[PDB]
Amino acid sequence: VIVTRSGAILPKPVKMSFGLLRVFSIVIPFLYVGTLISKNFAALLEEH
Amino acid sequence: VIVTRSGAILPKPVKMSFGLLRVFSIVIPFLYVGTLISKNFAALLEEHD
Amino acid sequence: VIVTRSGAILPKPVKMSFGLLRVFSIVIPFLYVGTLISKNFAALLEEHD
Amino acid sequence: VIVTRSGAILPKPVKMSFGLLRVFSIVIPFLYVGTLISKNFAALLEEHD
Amino acid sequence: VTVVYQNGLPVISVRLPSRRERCQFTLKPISDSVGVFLRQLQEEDRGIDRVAIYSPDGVRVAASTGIDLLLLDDFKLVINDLTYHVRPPKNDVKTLVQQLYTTLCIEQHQLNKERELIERLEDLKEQLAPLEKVRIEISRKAEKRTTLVLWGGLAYMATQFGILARLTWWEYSWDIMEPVTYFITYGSAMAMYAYFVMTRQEYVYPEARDRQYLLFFHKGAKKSRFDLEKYNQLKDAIAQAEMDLKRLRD
Amino acid sequence: DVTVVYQNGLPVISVRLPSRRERCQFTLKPISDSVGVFLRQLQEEDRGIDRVAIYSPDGVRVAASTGIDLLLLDDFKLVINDLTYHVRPPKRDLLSHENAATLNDVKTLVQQLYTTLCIEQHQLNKERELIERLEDLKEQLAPLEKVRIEISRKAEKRTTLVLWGGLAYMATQFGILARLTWWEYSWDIMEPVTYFITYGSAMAMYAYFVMTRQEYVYPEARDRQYLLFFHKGAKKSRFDLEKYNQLKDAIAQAEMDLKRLRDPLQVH
Amino acid sequence: DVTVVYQNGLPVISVRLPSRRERCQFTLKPISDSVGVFLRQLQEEDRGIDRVAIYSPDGVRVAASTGIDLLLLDDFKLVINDLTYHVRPPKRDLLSHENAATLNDVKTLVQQLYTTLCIEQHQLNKERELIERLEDLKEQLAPLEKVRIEISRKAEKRTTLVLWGGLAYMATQFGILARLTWWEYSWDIMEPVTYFITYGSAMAMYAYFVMTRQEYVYPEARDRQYLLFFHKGAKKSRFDLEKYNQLKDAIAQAEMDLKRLRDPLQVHLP
Amino acid sequence: DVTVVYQNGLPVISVRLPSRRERCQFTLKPISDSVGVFLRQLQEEDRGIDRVAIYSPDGVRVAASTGIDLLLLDDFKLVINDLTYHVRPPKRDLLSHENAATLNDVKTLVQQLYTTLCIEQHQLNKERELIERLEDLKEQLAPLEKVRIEISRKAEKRTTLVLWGGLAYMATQFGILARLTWWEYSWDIMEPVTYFITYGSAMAMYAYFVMTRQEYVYPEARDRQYLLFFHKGAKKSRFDLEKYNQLKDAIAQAEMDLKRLRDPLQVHLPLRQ
Amino acid sequence: DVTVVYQNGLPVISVRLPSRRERCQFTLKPISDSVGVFLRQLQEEDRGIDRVAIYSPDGVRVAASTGIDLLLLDDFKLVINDLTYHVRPPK
Amino acid sequence: DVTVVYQNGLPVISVRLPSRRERCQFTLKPISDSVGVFLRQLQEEDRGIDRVAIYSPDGVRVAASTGIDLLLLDDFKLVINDLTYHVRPPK
Amino acid sequence: DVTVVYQNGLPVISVRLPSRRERCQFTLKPISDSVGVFLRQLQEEDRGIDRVAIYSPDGVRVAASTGIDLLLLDDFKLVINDLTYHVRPPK
Amino acid sequence: DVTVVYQNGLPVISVRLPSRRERCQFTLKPISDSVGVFLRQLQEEDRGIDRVAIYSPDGVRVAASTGIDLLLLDDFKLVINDLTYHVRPPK
Ligand SMILES: [Ca+2]
Repeated sequence: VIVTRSGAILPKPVKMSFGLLRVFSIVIPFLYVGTLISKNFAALLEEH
Repeated sequence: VIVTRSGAILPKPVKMSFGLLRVFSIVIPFLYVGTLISKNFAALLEEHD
Repeated sequence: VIVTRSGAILPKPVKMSFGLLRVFSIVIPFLYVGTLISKNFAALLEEHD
Repeated sequence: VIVTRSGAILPKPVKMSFGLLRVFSIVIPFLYVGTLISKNFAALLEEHD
Repeated sequence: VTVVYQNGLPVISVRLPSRRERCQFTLKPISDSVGVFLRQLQEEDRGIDRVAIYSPDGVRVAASTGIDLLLLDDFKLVINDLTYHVRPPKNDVKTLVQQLYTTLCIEQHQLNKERELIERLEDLKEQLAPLEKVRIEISRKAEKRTTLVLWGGLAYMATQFGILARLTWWEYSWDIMEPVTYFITYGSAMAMYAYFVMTRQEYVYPEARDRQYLLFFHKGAKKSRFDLEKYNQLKDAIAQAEMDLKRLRD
Repeated sequence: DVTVVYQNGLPVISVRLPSRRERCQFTLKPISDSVGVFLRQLQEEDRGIDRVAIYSPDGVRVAASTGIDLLLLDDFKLVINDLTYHVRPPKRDLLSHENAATLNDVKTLVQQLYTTLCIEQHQLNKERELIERLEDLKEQLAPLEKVRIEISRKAEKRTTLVLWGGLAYMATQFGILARLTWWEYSWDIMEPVTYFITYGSAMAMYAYFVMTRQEYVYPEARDRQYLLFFHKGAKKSRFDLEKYNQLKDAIAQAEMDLKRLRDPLQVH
Repeated sequence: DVTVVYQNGLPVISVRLPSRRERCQFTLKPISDSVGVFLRQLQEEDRGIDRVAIYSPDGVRVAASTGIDLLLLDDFKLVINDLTYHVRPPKRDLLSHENAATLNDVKTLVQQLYTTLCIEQHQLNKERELIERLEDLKEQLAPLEKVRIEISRKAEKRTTLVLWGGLAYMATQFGILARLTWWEYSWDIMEPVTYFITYGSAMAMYAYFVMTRQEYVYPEARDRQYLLFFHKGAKKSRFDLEKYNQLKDAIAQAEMDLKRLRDPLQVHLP
Repeated sequence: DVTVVYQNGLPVISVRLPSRRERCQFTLKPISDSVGVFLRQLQEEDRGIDRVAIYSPDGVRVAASTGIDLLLLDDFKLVINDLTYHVRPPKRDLLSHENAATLNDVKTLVQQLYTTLCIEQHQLNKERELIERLEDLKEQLAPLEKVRIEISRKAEKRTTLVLWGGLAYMATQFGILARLTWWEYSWDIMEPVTYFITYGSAMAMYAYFVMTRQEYVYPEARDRQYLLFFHKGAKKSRFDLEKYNQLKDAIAQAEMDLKRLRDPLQVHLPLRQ
Repeated sequence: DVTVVYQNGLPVISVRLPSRRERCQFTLKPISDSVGVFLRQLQEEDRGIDRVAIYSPDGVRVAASTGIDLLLLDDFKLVINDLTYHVRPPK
Repeated sequence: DVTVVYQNGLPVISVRLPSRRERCQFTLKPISDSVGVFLRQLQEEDRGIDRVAIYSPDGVRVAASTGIDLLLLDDFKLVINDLTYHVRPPK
Repeated sequence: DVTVVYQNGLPVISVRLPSRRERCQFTLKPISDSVGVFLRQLQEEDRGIDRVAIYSPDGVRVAASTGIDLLLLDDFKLVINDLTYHVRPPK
Repeated sequence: DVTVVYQNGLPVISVRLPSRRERCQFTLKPISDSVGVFLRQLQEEDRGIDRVAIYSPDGVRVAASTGIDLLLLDDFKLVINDLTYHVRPPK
């Protein structure tokens, strides 16, 4: 799994370009827009 | 996964004909059966104990 | 995979030695011993303080 | 998994030298680190607030 | 007597007259003969007044023939007076000159096949390219539409956290939203079972995206009129030619 | 006299043994036997030979390491006890010491022998016999396919009835607690019932490991249940279930032998 | 009279014997047994037999290494003590004279051409060439072996540090969450924190799938870490890994070809 | 006067012998032959030779297992009983740079023509020898299986008992929380213990991966424990096991060879390797 | 036909042996030789015969150390492989 | 041809063996030697002879225990391999 | 050449063995030693020889059981591998 | 320096052993023993020597089968690996 059948070494694994910031700069605005609609819905639930 | 060992493309994976409505129409009536079977068991259990 | 490469049919899988009626009678006595030792401990730490 | 393709028996797999000592000698001091790292946390957050 | 070689060895078992003992013997088909069979027979017991094995034609078979040469036919086993019948479980020059004729017509035939296979491997790669130019763009559209499903499922994962996070710390406490947070988990279990029963495939992450990729590819293959039945025929016929040209080398 | 003539692909050497004064013939393999094996095989046949040896025609003894094939190229002198026999019957008529002139007689002989023995008809006869077997095997299975399909079409329906019944079980078990614990009842009673149902599922998924000797996954259980409905359902219809997977494993080998015969790389 | 009957695809020879006026049958395979094994068996079966011979239709003696199927072409005389039995097995050969001389003329000429210019020595020379090439490539692997094994023990040590640092993280959370539900807070305060940690973990195991195109299985997220540390170390250690990879791939092909050539079923070498 | 002559691409040495006072000629194979059995052959040709030796005229003694082509270039010294000779081979030319573009293909063609004619009466011989060897290995196997079945009757039984014991643990842990939350103490005080039991299970599943490189899948655990119990019991019964698995591999190799030999003997199609 | 002829004061038995279908004559020295020597000179001379014994009073096997002087005074039925030869001695 | 001539009190037998075509002589000690030893000094002097026998009354075989001097009084036939020599020793 | 010396009655024979060309001499007890003992000592001291025989009247062959006390009366040829030494004895 | 003593009616050979420096003695019955039997004994007693030979009549070599009792009539150069013992036996 690290070596091939012939004992050779597997190639270098692929990584996506500049990726940790690409997965980190999506969660935060989608964590604020999961927080804003909480109050937007709850303050109408506490009226109707 | 998507490409065969020669280089071709796999055929379409078969979906069920009238797929989602069977799930959506077995979940709802047995949810109502579990709705009825709870209260009409509690009506037996609350008054005899 | 239930059909092999030659189109044939895999052999029969077997249930073991009336397993349904002995799993059912091995899950109960250890549960009885468990509730016994739990009551023993919940009284013994009250006697030990 | 027991037998090979031939019918021969697979050799005895390796067991780690001093393994079960090395797991507890890392669990226990870091349980104490996780104890001391948050006994001094609530007192600090009560002192500041 | 009886012959069974389900053990790999034909188990014969005979009793002498007036014995109580039904002795069983192990005899090989390849390195055992009649001779040491009778010697292993007659070192055991005492009823060796006579011993013989006749043919079913009555004539004695010689005591140095093979066991697989013996039990392929019947035989009358004869000890001192008693008879045991046994029921055991029951162009080569033309092929040589064919091999010797096809030995001469390989060095010309492989050369007659190699240039033809290079010709077809060039014509199919000429065929492939105006399909490949369309297929790369359709695959790019399917790639983008699959990537917008992956990062969009991440959005639902990150939005459910916020809607469960504002209530249970500002407005609705945990003791009257804990039943909601249990049943979202149980509804997440029922959906993972319904995806199994509705598609006949286990819900794992690297297979579900390569399920949605093939849906987002075969919706776009017809809507841009990509004749896929041509493409998976050319891609088969190139690699099948290449596996043959690999075999012509060694 | 001592002679040697080629019979059946091999040289046959005749010799005159001293005791009983009777001739013998020796059929000796040229590529494997040395000239020591032949001189042992002489003394086996007549034990009254004390000295037996082979001389090169110019003196020197051809020693017992060389091959018969190396020794039948040129003549030699056999010496038995006291007598001599200079034997030159090998008669190597090839006078070329050239490659192509000797190789292009072989294609003449083989191409003559290809036409005299009607072998291309034999090749087409074998290629006919293979499909003649395969169409017998395709017809033994053909009436009995229509009960295997009959059993499969029922076991499929029973497996589908198991699967949607399980989804209905979860759809009912959701609804019981959903009806109780929000408004019909308390929440703080239905929390340990929830925890113990979630632990009893983990207990039953281990009991399924014990009673089956495999792991509980979704597509590795319905296939077991389909096969267990197939064999029970085929007990009742009694269609020689071993004959089906005995016939498939012969058609799947004649079908491969036809592909390996018709291989366009080698002329068969 | 001595009889020979073909049974089962084999011969069966029934002989009258001198020491007991009876008959016995001998069964023997024409492809392995010779004349000197048949007469040895006939010498073994009875004792009073003291001279055995097989002659030709002429007076000449067939020797004791002739194959049986090179003897069952014509009729032949069998000599036992002082009698002379005459045996005629059935002529079944089905191959005409020019059709048995042409293939003979092929065989003798092929054998002379095989002997004339020592083809078996050139044959052994190829195996010599392969067994030298294989060793000269295995010797070139030997400088790269130490250079590989140092960066390999470095990467194994670093991934062992990573694996145990996972478990230290797994424990230092269990300490924090056990102090603060029981000593200087209660469970009514630290109840949702455990839920959001066990949900953030389930979301980080999805972010791991979004970054690298695989799931978070425990060995599958170990092999990747080890091999990526291997390449980021072996770049800075500065050995050309392509010369390792190509040569190590060539070893297992230049040995598999040698095993194909030394196949004891498929005669190439003596 | 001892001469080395190249006949038919082979060295032929003419040596004078003391007993019969006659020259004998040896046809030495260059590549597949050594000096140490060249001297054995020279001793087989004449019993009268007491000692025979050979060396380079500046070294001490050339040793055995030396190929003939190393020896066959220097003018080297030969020593028979009380006599000494010093012989010189001839230099060998090479025409193969241009003239043998045909000849290197002629050799490979005539070798194919030989292995076409040879293999029919070889396949049957190797098949009969192989089916004799297979039955030899079966007969040698048949007593040794008894100790293995004796061990595997017990090392299986302990694994079955530890599976049922794990199920008993999983039942008792269900019981001792049920009695302690529905009869004696609250749920809302035995809830964090209920949480940490699941968390400690999730941590022990990780420590199992750190100890041995396994995922802890349920059939991947008992089939690791079975081998530990088996090699534990193999010390107990003092069973010899390397002969056992070597003998099983020797049977499987013969089965693979018979499966390959089924094709040319019955179908008369080519063989694979 | 097993015959005993006195010549040079000694018996010369003539026995028919079944390997070569021809006769064979002996020379017995009755004072020195016993029955066992005469029985050894049959399995030595012809190795085809394998069972041989002597029945003088028509009933029993005669002992293997009887002298020929203590044998020739009556008949002795001689058994070869399955053949029985009744003999008569000269007197 | 096989001849017997007395030399110094011992008979000398001149036989022509068939392996080499030479003549060979044998000096016998007629009292202590039997025919079973004279038939063994032929097969080791020449290993090429495999069946050698002696026929004294010109019809029947003589077994290999008869003394040499009983054979030398009357003429006989010596058979070697396939040749039958008709000998006649003198008085 | 071969020399035979009567040393106090005991004959001593000096023969040149052809393996290593130095002479060897043999001493014989003329009653207990026969031709088969002397030729075995020739083949047993030197092992390079593989045919040896003794031809007394220059025509025929002496056997392997003649005593040397009968051979030393007259002159006899002695052959070794390809050599024929004619030795003349003292009388 | 070799001094041989006759003892109990048989010679006793005293050999200077040149590898391990001692002087050993034997006991020889030269019928079932011989010269080569004695030459085996010097390699067996002193296993440090390898070359041994006996040149008796001042010219030539003795066989490995002559008895010492037959060798008593002449002197013998008993030679070991690189030495010489030019001794005369007792009479
Ligand atoms: Ca809770």
